[PDB]
Amino acid sequence: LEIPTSPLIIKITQQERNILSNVGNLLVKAFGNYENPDYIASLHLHAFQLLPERITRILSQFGSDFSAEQYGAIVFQGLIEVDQDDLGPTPPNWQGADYGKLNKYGFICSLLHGAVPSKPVQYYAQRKGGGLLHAVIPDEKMAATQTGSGSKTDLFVHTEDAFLSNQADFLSFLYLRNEERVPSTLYSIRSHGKMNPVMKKLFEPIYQCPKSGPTASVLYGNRELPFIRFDAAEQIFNENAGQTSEALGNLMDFWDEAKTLINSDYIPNSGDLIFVNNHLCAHGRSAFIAGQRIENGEIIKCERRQMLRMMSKTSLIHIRSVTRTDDPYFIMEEHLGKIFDLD
Ligand SMILES: O=C(O)CCC(=O)C(=O)O
Ligand SMILES: [Fe+3]
Repeated sequence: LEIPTSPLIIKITQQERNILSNVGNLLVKAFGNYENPDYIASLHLHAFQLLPERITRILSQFGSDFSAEQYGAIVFQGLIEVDQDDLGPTPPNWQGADYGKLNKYGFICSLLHGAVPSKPVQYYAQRKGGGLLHAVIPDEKMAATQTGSGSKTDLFVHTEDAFLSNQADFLSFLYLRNEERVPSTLYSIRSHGKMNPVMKKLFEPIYQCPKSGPTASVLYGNRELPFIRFDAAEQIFNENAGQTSEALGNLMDFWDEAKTLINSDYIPNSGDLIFVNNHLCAHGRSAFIAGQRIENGEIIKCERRQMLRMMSKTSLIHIRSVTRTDDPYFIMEEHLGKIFDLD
C-alpha cells in the first residue's frame, strides 16, 4: 500500500487553458449565465463535450475513486489566466463581488463538477443560498473569525458543512489572487492508511456536529476505507460543542493522530484550482494579514486574497426531501436532517 500524503498535482497546459477560455466565452454568449436552467439541465453534456479530454478523464476517474491510494484532492495548476488589472481591486467583503465579471469562471467551474459527474448546488445554511458560485474574500470586520471571510487566525481543517446530512460531495476552490502566499491546508482520511483502533471509535453515532441536539458518526461508508465528516474547530475546540466525555476523548485521540498528517505544502497561485472529494479530504488555510506578505524582514503590500467556491451533489434524488419544491438544487437542510423553519 502506497498511503497518499499529498494531493495529485496536474499542470494545465497552454492549449488546455486556451480551450477552457474559448469554451467559457462561448457558454457566456450561448446561455448568459451559469445559473441558466437550460445550461444546468444539459450540464454533463456540456462538460464531456466542451472540456479538454485530459481534464474529463482525470475528473471521471476521481469521481468514483474511493480506494486506499486516493487522497481525495487534485490541484489543477494554472487552470485559468487571471488578468489582475481587469479583475481590479478585491471588494471589502464577499457582498461587493461582481459576479458579472466572474460569470466565465462560474461556467468553467461548473463544467469541472459536471465531468465528475456531479451537479452544482446551493445551501440555505451558506449565505441563504448565495448562488452556485461564492466569492471567498477576507472581510476586515471578520479578521479573527473561523470562516471563509476570515484571515488573522488559522482556519482549522474541516470537511464542508459537517453539521448537514446532505453536505457537498465535491468542492472546487478557484484562486484568483493569493499574493499574501497563504498555504492551503489539506487533510485526507486516507493518509491514516489501514483502519486502526483510534479510527474505529469514530463510526459510533455518538458525536455532536454543531451548526439537546442530534449526534452523528465522524466515519461512515465502507468500514475499511471510510468517508469522513469532520470539523476540528466546531467539534473539538469549541466550549459549547456539548460532547460527552467519551466522544470528546475519541475526537481528541483522533485529532492527535490526524494533525501529523495535515499537508500545508501547497501555496496556490493565481489561476490554480483545488478540486476536493468532501467525503475524503478536509481543507483549511493558515493565518495571514489580508493585503500583505513579509519578505527578507520587510512588509510587502499587495491586493487582497480572492477565491471562488463551488459545491456539488452527485444525486438530486437522495437530497429531494431537503430541497425546495421548485428548485431541486437548493438545499434547505439546517442540521442533521432538520430543515430550516422559515414561514
Ligand atoms: O480560503 C480557503 O482556501 C478556504 C475557505 C473555506 O473554508 C471555504 O471556502 O469553504
Ligand atoms: Fe470550508
